[PDB]
Amino acid sequence: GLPWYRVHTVLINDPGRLIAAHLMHTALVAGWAGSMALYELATFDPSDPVL
Amino acid sequence: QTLTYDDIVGTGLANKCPTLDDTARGAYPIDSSQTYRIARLCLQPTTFLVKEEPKNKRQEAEFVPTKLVTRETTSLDQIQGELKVNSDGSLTFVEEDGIDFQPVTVQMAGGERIPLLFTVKN
Ligand code: CLA
Ligand code: CLA
Ligand code: CLA
Ligand code: CLA
Ligand SMILES: CCCCCCCCCCCCCCCC(=O)OC[C@H](COP(=O)(O)OC[C@@H](O)CO)OC(=O)CCCCCCCCCCCCCCC
Ligand SMILES: CC1=C(/C=C/C(C)=C/C=C/C(C)=C/C=C/C=C(C)/C=C/C=C(C)/C=C/C2=C(C)CCCC2(C)C)C(C)(C)CCC1
Repeated sequence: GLPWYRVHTVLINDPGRLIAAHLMHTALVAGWAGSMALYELATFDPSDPVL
Repeated sequence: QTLTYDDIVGTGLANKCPTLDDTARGAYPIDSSQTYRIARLCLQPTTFLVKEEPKNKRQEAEFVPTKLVTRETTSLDQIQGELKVNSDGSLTFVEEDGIDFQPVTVQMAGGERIPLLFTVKN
């Protein structure tokens, strides 16, 4: 069967599922951005932009 | 005019003090040989300002505006007391009684809630 390091080559001639993979990666990146900000908001002290 | 409870109820006007026409700029003469009294005193806060905690380095605290969260429950009213005429001529109001306190909670930026006893007791 395919080796572990080539699993994603099954997309090379499958434009739809290639789009589906790209969408999922875009979903994950935007979710990160959203989760990272929310964590930063929950931990940020805004009371002193000087020091 | 002469409004009734049923006119006011639920409108928010019960928390408002009465007002005077723009044309009431007369004067009330004070007869030193007379004794006077406040029959109704109404206070209606419109803004609540809280001093911020100037960090250790400080420089100067400010009075920061705040958001009211406890609704139209803020006014002092039906307050009574005698208006004395002092002999230097001044007037002194001495509160006797009335609805002279309201608990109020305002909110600062960041979400800190600041309760206070808004009051003129004594
Ligand atoms: C952007 C991410 C992404 C995307 C879109 C794909 C997409 C795909 N993979 Mg690939 N894959 C990925 C990441 C990704 N994979 C990773 C990271 C691995 C390493 C584990 C693999 C391993 C892998 C294999 C072994 C196979 C695929 C296969 C496939 C296809 C079908 C889906 C499947 O069975 O995979 C399912 C893949 C997963 C369920 C991996 C999910 C990983 C989880 C969600 C990580 C979460 C960890 C943990 C919960 C983190 C939380 C915090 C922690 C502190 C608790 C499709 C093209 C299959 C295929 O058709 O190829 C022949 C296949 O057999 N993938
Ligand atoms: C846009 C970036 C991009 C894309 C779309 C691909 C896509 C592909 N690569 Mg390439 N590659 C890239 C970047 C990229 N590569 C870079 C930067 C490197 C240098 C490290 C490589 C080195 C490389 C090698 C050496 C090989 C590929 C191979 C492949 C194919 C199979 C990969 C697979 O199934 O993974 C399967 C992977 C897993 C099941 C698990 C991997 C788990 C990794 C090690 C840790 C996970 C990190 C974590 C998820 C965080 C993500 C990283 C961060 C950057 C976001 C596929 C066509 C293979 C190929 O050509 O086959 C024909 C192959 O042999 N790639
Ligand atoms: C005029 C037509 C047109 C337009 C506007 C685009 C636009 C885009 N294509 Mg390209 N594409 C076209 C024709 C077009 N393409 C043709 C004719 C082909 C050959 C079939 C391709 C093949 C192709 C591939 C294979 C891939 C793209 C991808 C992308 C997107 C990458 C950026 C992204 O995901 O942003 C991030 C997304 C957002 C910020 C949100 C986007 C919301 C938009 C406005 C779409 C709303 C829904 C809409 C009705 C669906 C149709 C989308 C449209 C691309 C047809 C981008 C939206 C990549 C992709 O889909 O990545 C996920 C990708 O993998 N396209
Ligand atoms: C420009 C930015 C950018 C680019 C080019 C990529 C490119 C890629 N990402 Mg994405 N990613 C990005 C930003 C980006 N990412 C961001 C901002 C986030 C949110 C934090 C993610 C989250 C994300 C996830 C969750 C996943 C990807 C995956 C992938 C790979 C999918 C194709 C594949 O099979 O790779 C083939 C894989 C490789 C060539 C491996 C490359 C190894 C890279 C260079 C990192 C080096 C190893 C890593 C650091 C060791 C991990 C240690 C750690 C676990 C302790 C590709 C390498 C998917 C993936 O890796 O699937 C296996 C996947 O699961 N990315
Ligand atoms: C959300 C994030 C989730 C991330 C998922 C986690 C990462 C996923 C898996 C990564 C683990 C990779 C292990 C593959 C390992 C393994 O499969 O190797 C053997 C494998 C052989 O491949 P073949 O071409 O023979 O294919 C046979 C197939 O069955 C493989 O699928 O070679 C490779 O994978 C190439 C890279 C070799 C790498 C060899 C490293 C040698 C280590 C030994 C030395 C150790 C240190 C000792 C010296 C002090
Ligand atoms: C479904 C849906 C929804 C929801 C959504 C959500 C809920 C999402 C989420 C999402 C998210 C929440 C996302 C997340 C993401 C994350 C990630 C993606 C991350 C990753 C990371 C990584 C990749 C890392 C790596 C590393 C490590 C770990 C260590 C260090 C080094 C490095 C950095 C490499 C809505 C309602 C809208 C609509 C309807 C549908």
